[PDB]
Amino acid sequence: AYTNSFTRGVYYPDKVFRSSVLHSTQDLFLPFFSNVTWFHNPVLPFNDGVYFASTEKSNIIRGWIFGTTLDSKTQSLLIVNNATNVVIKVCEFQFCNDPFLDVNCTFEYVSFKNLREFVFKNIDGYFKIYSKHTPINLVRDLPQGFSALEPLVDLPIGINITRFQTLLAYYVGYLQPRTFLLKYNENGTITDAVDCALDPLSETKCTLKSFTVEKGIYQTSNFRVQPTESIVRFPNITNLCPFGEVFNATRFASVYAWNRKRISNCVADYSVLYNSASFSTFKCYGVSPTKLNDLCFTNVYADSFVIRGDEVRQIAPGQTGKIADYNYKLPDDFTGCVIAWNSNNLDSKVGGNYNYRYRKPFERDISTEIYQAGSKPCNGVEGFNCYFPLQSYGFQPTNGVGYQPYRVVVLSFELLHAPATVCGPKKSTNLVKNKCVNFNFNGLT
Amino acid sequence: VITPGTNTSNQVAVLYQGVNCTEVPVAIHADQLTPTWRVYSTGSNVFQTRAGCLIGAEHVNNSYECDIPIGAGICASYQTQSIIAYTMSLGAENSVAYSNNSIAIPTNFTISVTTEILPVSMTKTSVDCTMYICGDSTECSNLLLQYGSFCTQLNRALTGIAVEQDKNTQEVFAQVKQIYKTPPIKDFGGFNFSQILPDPSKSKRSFIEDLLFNKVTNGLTVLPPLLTDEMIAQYTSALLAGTITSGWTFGAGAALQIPFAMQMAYRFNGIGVTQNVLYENQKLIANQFNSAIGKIQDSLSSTASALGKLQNVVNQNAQALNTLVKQLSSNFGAISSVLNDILSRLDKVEAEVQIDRLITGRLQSLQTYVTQQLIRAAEIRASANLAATKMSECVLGQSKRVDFCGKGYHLMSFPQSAPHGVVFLHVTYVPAQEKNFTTAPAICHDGKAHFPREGVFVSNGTHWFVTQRNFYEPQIITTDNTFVSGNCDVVIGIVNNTVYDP
Amino acid sequence: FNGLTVLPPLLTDEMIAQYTSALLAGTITSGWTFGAGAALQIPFAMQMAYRFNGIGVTQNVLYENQKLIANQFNSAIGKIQDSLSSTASALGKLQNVVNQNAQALNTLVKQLSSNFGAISSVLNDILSRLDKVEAEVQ
Amino acid sequence: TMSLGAENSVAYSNNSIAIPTNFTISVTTEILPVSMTKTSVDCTMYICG
Amino acid sequence: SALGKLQNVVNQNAQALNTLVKQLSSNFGAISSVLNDILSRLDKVEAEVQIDRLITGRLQSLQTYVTQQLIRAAEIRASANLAATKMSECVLGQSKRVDFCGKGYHLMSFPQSAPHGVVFLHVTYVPAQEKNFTTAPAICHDGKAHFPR
Amino acid sequence: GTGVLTESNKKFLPFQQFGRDIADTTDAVRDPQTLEILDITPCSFGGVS
Ligand SMILES: *[C@@H]1O[C@H](CO)[C@@H](O[C@@H]2O[C@H](CO)[C@@H](O)[C@H](O)[C@H]2NC(C)=O)[C@H](O)[C@H]1NC(C)=O
Ligand SMILES: *[C@@H]1O[C@H](CO)[C@@H](O[C@@H]2O[C@H](CO)[C@@H](O)[C@H](O)[C@H]2NC(C)=O)[C@H](O)[C@H]1NC(C)=O
Ligand SMILES: *[C@@H]1O[C@H](CO)[C@@H](O[C@@H]2O[C@H](CO)[C@@H](O)[C@H](O)[C@H]2NC(C)=O)[C@H](O)[C@H]1NC(C)=O
Ligand SMILES: *[C@@H]1O[C@H](CO)[C@@H](O[C@@H]2O[C@H](CO)[C@@H](O)[C@H](O)[C@H]2NC(C)=O)[C@H](O)[C@H]1NC(C)=O
Ligand SMILES: *[C@@H]1O[C@H](CO)[C@@H](O[C@@H]2O[C@H](CO)[C@@H](O)[C@H](O)[C@H]2NC(C)=O)[C@H](O)[C@H]1NC(C)=O
Ligand SMILES: *[C@@H]1O[C@H](CO)[C@@H](O[C@@H]2O[C@H](CO)[C@@H](O)[C@H](O)[C@H]2NC(C)=O)[C@H](O)[C@H]1NC(C)=O
Ligand SMILES: *[C@@H]1O[C@H](CO)[C@@H](O)[C@H](O)[C@H]1NC(C)=O
Ligand SMILES: *[C@@H]1O[C@H](CO)[C@@H](O)[C@H](O)[C@H]1NC(C)=O
Ligand SMILES: *[C@@H]1O[C@H](CO)[C@@H](O)[C@H](O)[C@H]1NC(C)=O
Ligand SMILES: *[C@@H]1O[C@H](CO)[C@@H](O)[C@H](O)[C@H]1NC(C)=O
Ligand SMILES: *[C@@H]1O[C@H](CO)[C@@H](O)[C@H](O)[C@H]1NC(C)=O
Ligand SMILES: *[C@@H]1O[C@H](CO)[C@@H](O)[C@H](O)[C@H]1NC(C)=O
Ligand SMILES: *[C@@H]1O[C@H](CO)[C@@H](O)[C@H](O)[C@H]1NC(C)=O
Ligand SMILES: *[C@@H]1O[C@H](CO)[C@@H](O)[C@H](O)[C@H]1NC(C)=O
Ligand SMILES: *[C@@H]1O[C@H](CO)[C@@H](O)[C@H](O)[C@H]1NC(C)=O
Ligand SMILES: *[C@@H]1O[C@H](CO)[C@@H](O)[C@H](O)[C@H]1NC(C)=O
Ligand SMILES: *[C@@H]1O[C@H](CO)[C@@H](O)[C@H](O)[C@H]1NC(C)=O
Ligand SMILES: *[C@@H]1O[C@H](CO)[C@@H](O)[C@H](O)[C@H]1NC(C)=O
Ligand SMILES: *[C@@H]1O[C@H](CO)[C@@H](O)[C@H](O)[C@H]1NC(C)=O
Ligand SMILES: *[C@@H]1O[C@H](CO)[C@@H](O)[C@H](O)[C@H]1NC(C)=O
Repeated sequence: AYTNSFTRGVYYPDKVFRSSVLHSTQDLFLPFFSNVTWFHNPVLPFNDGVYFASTEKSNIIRGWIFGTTLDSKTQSLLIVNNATNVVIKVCEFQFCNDPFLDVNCTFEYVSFKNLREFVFKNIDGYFKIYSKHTPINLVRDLPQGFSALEPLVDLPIGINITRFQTLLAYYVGYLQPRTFLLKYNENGTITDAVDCALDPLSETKCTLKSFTVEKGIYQTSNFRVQPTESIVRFPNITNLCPFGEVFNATRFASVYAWNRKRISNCVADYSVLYNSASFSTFKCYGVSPTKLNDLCFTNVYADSFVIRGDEVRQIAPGQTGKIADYNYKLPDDFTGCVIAWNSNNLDSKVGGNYNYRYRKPFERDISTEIYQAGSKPCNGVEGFNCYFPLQSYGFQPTNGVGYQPYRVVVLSFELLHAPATVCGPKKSTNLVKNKCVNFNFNGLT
Repeated sequence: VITPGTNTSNQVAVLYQGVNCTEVPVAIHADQLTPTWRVYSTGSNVFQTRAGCLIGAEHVNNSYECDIPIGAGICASYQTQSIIAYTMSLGAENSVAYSNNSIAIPTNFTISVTTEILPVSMTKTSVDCTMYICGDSTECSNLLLQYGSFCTQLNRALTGIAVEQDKNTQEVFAQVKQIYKTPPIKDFGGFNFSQILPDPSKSKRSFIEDLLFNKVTNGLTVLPPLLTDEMIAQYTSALLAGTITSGWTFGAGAALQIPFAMQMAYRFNGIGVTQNVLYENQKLIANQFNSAIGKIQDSLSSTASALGKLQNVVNQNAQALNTLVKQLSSNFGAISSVLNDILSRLDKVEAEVQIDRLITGRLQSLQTYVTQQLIRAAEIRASANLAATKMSECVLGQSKRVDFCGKGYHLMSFPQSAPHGVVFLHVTYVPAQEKNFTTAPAICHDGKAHFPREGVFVSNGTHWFVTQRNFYEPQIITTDNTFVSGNCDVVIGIVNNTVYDP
Repeated sequence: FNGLTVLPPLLTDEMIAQYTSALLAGTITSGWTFGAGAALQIPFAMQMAYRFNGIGVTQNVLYENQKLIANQFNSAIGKIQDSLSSTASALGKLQNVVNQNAQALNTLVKQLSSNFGAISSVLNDILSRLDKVEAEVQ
Repeated sequence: TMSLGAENSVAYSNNSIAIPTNFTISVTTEILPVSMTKTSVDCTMYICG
Repeated sequence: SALGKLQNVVNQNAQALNTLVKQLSSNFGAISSVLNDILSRLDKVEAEVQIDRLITGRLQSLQTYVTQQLIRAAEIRASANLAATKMSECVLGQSKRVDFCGKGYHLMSFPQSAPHGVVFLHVTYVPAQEKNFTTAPAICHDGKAHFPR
Repeated sequence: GTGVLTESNKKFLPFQQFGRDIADTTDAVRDPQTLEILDITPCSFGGVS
């Protein structure tokens, strides 16, 4: 059952004096001319905040209860105007739906031809109360016209209200986020208001910041047609990518002569990698790792090697040194992920797995030819100025972690340019035309 | 949103610019996702136009004058009531009664008085850009030093504007070499200037200057004009008193006294009306002029909307300064817009990385304000140069430039001062009550062809006369009103008559 | 279509054509008089005698040469057609106003392609590729 | 406080006129600016050196 | 001091260029205002943040100069249109527009050239040595009113 | 803030505690000990010429 709200339910939004000014604000308010629920008790949803009002003089409407359950399980609001005072408490109360007669406690406080009206909201755990009292004669509907509700209570009580009820002629409506123009008079009091969305004239009043507007034509808004649906158009590839074969291989190559596997014409679920607790690092650069399952690519390259844990700092964009410029260097704009784990449980020997060894962007020299590091022609033999280029990793079973073996896979991603070729697990929709739509073609949103 | 004005009615019509009505009430208006622009499939009626989809208005086929413009020849108005929309009419259509031997000549005239209003000066303004940007916080003031000349070239730009506004005000009003002042007697031949001369009881402005002065309504500083409103009112007094007592003569050497009726006889002789027409009609002319000044008092009392060109200068300065002050509250990406929050909450490297956003935003905001004032001041200077020209030509003289000094033939004009501007009362002669006549280019007598020395030949259908071009005054066709050239052979449309010899 | 919009003028070209007709028809039938007040009709050759006194030529010089003067004028208007039909570059003062506004808009639109130091000129790339805390820097 | 100039009661009446009996030819200089210095800045060289 | 109009047009362009040059030395929040310092002291990945501060400052400095020149050029264009008008109306003719071609009644004017400008000698007639007389608008003879031609 | 504190007649409502200009600058406050209203007036500044 329902009634018209007219222009009721505005309250002073702040403790700020303003003189003779048409101030403007955006906040939770009861929208003008909205439908208000009508009563002659039930438990009601609280939503984002409440307007409540009643015709009264008996004080049969003694107060309210608010919370999630309204009984036993939690600290919960009890409010009672007991004719001696407004009494408030927030206890873990043990009372049913009607504890009144026939007609923990983290906080507590003590203060028809008539109507009283109230607004209740909670923000940041501060529960807040606004009020007004009036005489009336037309009690047969909510009173037409305007007067401002004003604050009473503002308390950090923290309770998550979702339900409430009355305690034993009243009406209930809900606050909504809206923009208003508020007429402060030459005495510091609100005396009128405009609900800016109500009609194009209210948008015009709010555009001009005035209650009167001249004859004319005024721009208030921009119109845009909205998407009616969403579309996914993707490759219809059925094959699934070889990541087990990439990551769980018997032995990775040396860092000086690194391996690379192409991944192509398959669907890739990177959550299989990204969710895995196994990886000591998952450093992604030109793309965020959370997004990988929603993108699409022309190719993916898994470069891979085993290397000593200390040198991971050179496996980054634009770096230099023996691990980078003499083994494997990334470009400055690397679009990809560095994925690695400590592999001491497999790559470590009983004293030194010396088969793993160390010495441009995606450069590689497989040669072990002597550094002719001076004037003497070394002719394949070491000496002064004459050195074998590949130092050997001493991977024993109990090295310090910087000295342990790590297994590395670096994924480099080829962006969409040519057609979709490695792609996320997205499912293609039907195609719609001539309507406005959202669309996604191979990740092109 | 097209509106009758809330004074008159609460109905509105709405135009969706460039959009097609097959989309409009089927979109973010009506039957789709619809934030703010709440639903109606038709608000009363829907009507496509070249300007866009028009909703709520009523299409009409009568072409009225344009009340509210829409675009592409469409206008809207509130009428028997609804908002009607129509293709506008440019004006009533008049087929002029032209034929090769017919002429119309006025038999009577009306003096008219018309008001023209021009801006002359802006609010003189200057800003302490270090106080605006940093509010006396030392850490911010030290960061700002890295930007060099910016908070000094801005002051130099605003100083150029502030000095120019005194120059504009001086160039318009200071045309007069001495403070000429009015005689104690008021025998100006029947004319009554008492509404535009000084009121000595008040500041000593005229009555009409007090209407004008009534009707017009941080780190920042506002500076006074060089000349006070009391000084400007003395120059308008002097310019007016010179014009009344001495005609244009005070505009070229020293003022020469002349009786005002004889000065008006020269003004008439300047527009090709023979001066006897003035002295024979002097009481009627004075009654028309005295009446016309009264209508100006009513016009400026009846609405405040007349001074829109002056009022807009005051509004544009307020609009810009409020915007410049509000721009202090913006974040520009910083963790707070209040500088002491950043300084209290963050370590010095984290604070300076944030504060340089507020400096960057506030500096980009302050350059934007100063650039608007530089452009707006050139627009006001173009008006002040026109006002100096209007005063030089119309007030100190009698300009023959058509429609320059009000509509109709120009006689004289009176300056009156107003806030941030000037108001001219242009006095003009309009010919009013014409008759048709038959006419001919020449008259043939004893074979000699006669032409009129001044004025034109006319006939009432039985007798021929000569008369002046701007006021019907028939006279006998004599050797003294005419001159000879050639004979009847050469001229097209010549007529026979006697030409009398005294 | 890129967030740009263009609006119609208030007066359409056939309304301007009514004003240029009306000013011309007033001038031909009534001299300057339709500026100062009502259009007083006057014979057009006699209006030209009033124009000649205005430049210090005694009006009999018009009437004694009226056929010649009409021929010189009728001939001169004909040459204006040939000048305008020949030489489009005579309208440089109007064409310039078109060409400047077209290049101003095309410069404003081409600037959407500039990176400004972000990962892409296409805003939906950043929003697709980067998670929100990283995207907001770009 | 600045003076606006001398003040002067013109001797008006319904029957009095003043007529000049002599003249001065007078020469008045007027000066107007007409052009700026034609200037160009290569932004590629100004910004990036 | 009479040529203050022309000397100002020389001064304003000098102050604009001196300001535009001095701004090259400002830091704009980079570690040096001299580009070769940053290029020689830093690796490119560090240098690019510093150089982008210098680009940002020097570009906004240059936009400010060009915007002032556009507005100043419109002021001088309006003066050149006025000068071109005075030349046609005062030199090639005899103007009757009060105070346009110099104060007094206008006879003629002579142009003379000047650096960045033009100078007119306006030649004018100014009346002097007035005498008072009694006057009347008209004279009556044989009961008929006579007016002067 | 910084300013000249001054006695004032701006009649705040019982729950109102400070007040603002059109451009939102604070220009009045209640004293929380003696519950009357002060106007806040900015301390003077200007050009030395
Ligand atoms: C192609 O050959 C060149 C040598 O001719 C390789 O150059 C390497 O360049 C990096 C820096 O860019 C140096 O750190 C290395 O020392 C160079 N290698 C040698 C052996 O001197 C280049 O890497 C080769 N291209 C590819 C794709 O690897
Ligand atoms: C010229 O027009 C004026 C009005 O501008 C005429 O004066 C009016 O004449 C009628 C009687 O015909 C009177 O009732 C009015 O009171 C007069 N008005 C004024 C202001 O005096 C005048 O009669 C016309 N002159 C001629 C000769 O027709
Ligand atoms: C000049 O006209 C003014 C009005 O324009 C006359 O003064 C007004 O006269 C009426 C009627 O006597 C009064 O109601 C007003 O109060 C007067 N106003 C003022 C300011 O005095 C004035 O009498 C006329 N003077 C002459 C010489 O005719
Ligand atoms: C044309 O004008 C003439 C001169 O005013 C008119 O002739 C006079 O007419 C009156 C009677 O209306 C006589 O008393 C005069 O004696 C006539 N004067 C002469 C010199 O003849 C003539 O009537 C007018 N014609 C028309 C059609 O109005
Ligand atoms: C003007 O008067 C002359 C006579 O004084 C008219 O000339 C005569 O007109 C008749 C009739 O057309 C001819 O038969 C004669 O041969 C003409 N004589 C001459 C010398 O040309 C003349 O027609 C009159 N013009 C007008 C327009 O009325
Ligand atoms: C005035 O000059 C015009 C030309 O500008 C002369 O008109 C031409 O005269 C010749 C004969 O001399 C004809 O062949 C042409 O056809 C005429 N041109 C036109 C447009 O009609 C005119 O003759 C000169 N008049 C005098 C008095 O010398
Ligand atoms: C809700 O309000 C509208 C008017 O705003 C009214 O037409 C409608 O009947 C109301 N809803 C109910 C359930 O009455
Ligand atoms: C109201 O509440 C107080 C305690 O807060 C209690 O002492 C008092 O008796 C109550 N009064 C009534 C009339 O119920
Ligand atoms: C008060 O809180 C404690 C936990 O802090 C809880 O065990 C207890 O049940 C609460 N009191 C009541 C009356 O429920
Ligand atoms: C409020 O409810 C939310 C879940 O809806 C919960 O996360 C939050 O901790 C609750 N806060 C309090 C203070 O009870
Ligand atoms: C302000 O309130 C007082 C009483 O407190 C009243 O006398 C006065 O008229 C009011 N003024 C306005 C502008 O409301
Ligand atoms: C590697 O093998 C284990 C089982 O031995 C499996 O859980 C894991 O998913 C495999 N790795 C990948 C990348 O799938
Ligand atoms: C609307 O304004 C006009 C003046 O602009 C006024 O005449 C009219 O009385 C006003 N309408 C009403 C209903 O008062
Ligand atoms: C408006 O849209 C319809 C299709 O819905 C089209 O047929 C019509 O031509 C359009 N009208 C205009 C004026 O563009
Ligand atoms: C307008 O005129 C047309 C004919 O020109 C007619 O068909 C139409 O019904 C008229 N519309 C209105 C609203 O009068
Ligand atoms: C002049 O005469 C024509 C008819 O010849 C007539 O239509 C027109 O209305 C008349 N005009 C005046 C001003 O009397
Ligand atoms: C006036 O025009 C008509 C028609 O063109 C012509 O018959 C008549 O002779 C002309 N009269 C004069 C005086 O030009
Ligand atoms: C006119 O003035 C000149 C000097 O300008 C003087 O020499 C001459 O005598 C005067 N003539 C008369 C008639 O006053
Ligand atoms: C003209 O006469 C008046 C008195 O009628 C006198 O005040 C004035 O000084 C005289 N001027 C000259 C130049 O003689
Ligand atoms: C604070 O105490 C003083 C006296 O010590 C008293 O005058 C004042 O009114 C008190 N204010 C409040 C708000 O208690």
